[PDB]
Amino acid sequence: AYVITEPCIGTKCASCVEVCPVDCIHEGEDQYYIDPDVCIDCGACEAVCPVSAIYHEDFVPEEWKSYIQKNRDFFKK
Ligand code: SF4
Ligand code: SF4
Repeated sequence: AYVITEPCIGTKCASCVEVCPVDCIHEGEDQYYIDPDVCIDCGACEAVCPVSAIYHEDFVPEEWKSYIQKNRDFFKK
């Protein structure tokens, strides 16, 4: 699954929204949060993010693997 990280934070972004096949893009008020566990491993949202920052959970660096955990955790609650 593909997940947001850090160069995405920025008080009410709107791009990775009405594109996701399975509507698994959720706000953490400031920024969107992808449920990796609902995301069907596509590549649309990244291509849409006008920064290029959404990477595979595996690919996101260990420093930022914290966000993969957070993204997981958000909805596993
Ligand atoms: S488009 Fe990019 S910057 Fe915006 S919320 Fe999504 S991932 Fe974050
Ligand atoms: S990669 Fe696709 S399925 Fe996954 S969150 Fe992004 S748009 Fe949705």
